[PDB]
Amino acid sequence: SKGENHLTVTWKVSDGIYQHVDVREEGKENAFSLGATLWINSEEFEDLDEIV
Amino acid sequence: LQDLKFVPSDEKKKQGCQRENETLIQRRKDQMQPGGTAISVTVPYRVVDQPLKLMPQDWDRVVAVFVQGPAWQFKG
Amino acid sequence: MFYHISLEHEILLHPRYFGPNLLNTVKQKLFTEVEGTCTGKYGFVIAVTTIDNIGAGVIQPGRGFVLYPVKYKAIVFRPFKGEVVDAVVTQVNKVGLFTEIGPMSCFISRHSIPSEMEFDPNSNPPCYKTMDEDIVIQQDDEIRLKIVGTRVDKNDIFAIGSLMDDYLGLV
Amino acid sequence: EEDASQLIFPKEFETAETLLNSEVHMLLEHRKQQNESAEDEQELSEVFMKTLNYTARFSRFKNRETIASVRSLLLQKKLHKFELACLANLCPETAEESKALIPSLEGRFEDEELQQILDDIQTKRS
Amino acid sequence: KRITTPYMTKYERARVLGTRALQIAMCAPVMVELEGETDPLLIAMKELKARKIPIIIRRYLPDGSYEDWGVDELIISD
Repeated sequence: SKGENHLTVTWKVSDGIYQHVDVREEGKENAFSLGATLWINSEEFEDLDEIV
Repeated sequence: LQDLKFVPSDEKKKQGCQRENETLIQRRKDQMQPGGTAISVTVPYRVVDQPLKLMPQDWDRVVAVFVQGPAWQFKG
Repeated sequence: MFYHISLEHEILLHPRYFGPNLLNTVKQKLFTEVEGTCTGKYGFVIAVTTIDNIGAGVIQPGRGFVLYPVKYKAIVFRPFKGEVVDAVVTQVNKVGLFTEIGPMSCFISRHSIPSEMEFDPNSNPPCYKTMDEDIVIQQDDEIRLKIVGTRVDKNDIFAIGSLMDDYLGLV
Repeated sequence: EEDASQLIFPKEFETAETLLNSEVHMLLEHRKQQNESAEDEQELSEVFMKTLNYTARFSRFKNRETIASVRSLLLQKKLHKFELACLANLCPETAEESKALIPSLEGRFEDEELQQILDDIQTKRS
Repeated sequence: KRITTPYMTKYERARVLGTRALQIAMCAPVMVELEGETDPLLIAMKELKARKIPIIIRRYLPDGSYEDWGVDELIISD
């Protein structure tokens, strides 16, 4: 919801307790497109696979 | 790498196949002596599969290298 | 009269609609496309009750649209000559009675109601009555009328009724 | 050539199965109820509204079982599916009247048997 | 119990890329990640190679019968 520049990674830490993390996207071609560089806590992640 | 045979990983996980800690082969390949008689001999080779678990002795040994593409594959 | 019939329709679906919800989107496009329509062939399609099957979508060469021949069962109101159907008188006028049978508007001309009936232009509301005032039919009254003719229009059907037979008339 | 009085209908309609006004009322109310529960911003047509309330004014039966029963007890006789519906819609009282409204019934049954059928249907009215 | 050839004819491949490209141009959802190319033909081709094109080929036989073949079922030539 943070905007077209954002995706959120939510993951299950424990049964019934989930963490929500902000992913910043940069360099988008279109609203539907992936940003070339992902960011979290100011450090960069190169692709979704790196985040996982 | 051993049977020189391509197998889709699709079936390997679908078959329930179990994992090695790393890809190091003690393979048989019969090699010809300079007088032409072939007989196999092998001593450690290590191909990278879980690189950060690697011990301090081994890391800087790369001679040839299977790449996926993204540079994050090599972090650390 | 109301009937339950199997009907078929071919709907053209724009490529942007492809994707996961595709078939439900076809179901939904069908309802909005045939419900409420009217044809001289089948009458008024009151409502689609169920969809029998969605045919295989043939992709039309040249244009991106894929057309889906879908078979469905709908409630349809078909009038016929000779029908005897209950009708609600909606408006009474110096020239016959305007009445409605379900969605079908219907008219009973002054020349097709018994000789005794005459128009009363000042009643509240105006109405038809006999010389004895025994039967008086006005707005919102229920009339059994016999359909003697019909004309088909674009998405509409209009019928002409009669009160000349032995057991027609009020209520 | 089409005239319902003599039981002549188009080939395309002959295979159709008729519905009683109460039956249609149950169907159409089910449809409107389904319209409310699974709410989506979709609208009901004028033809549907003026058919639902019209059928409500002429729904001779209200109980779901009374519709199935009048239908079953009637189809036990040898009536055409057209007579099956108009005799449940019109609910003629005297047999002479039923034959006047639906001339197809002349000679189909004896007046006393026909009167029996009509009396049965009338007792089912709610 | 199909008897036609299990390989995709050059004509089938051509008409598939042609139609699927046109659907992509009309923004029907694309089945595979665009790395960022925008020519619908290049995307349709990428789909084909990944075998994700959602089309089945209705192959008519001379007698009047037909056999539906998913694009993911038969073998691509090129």
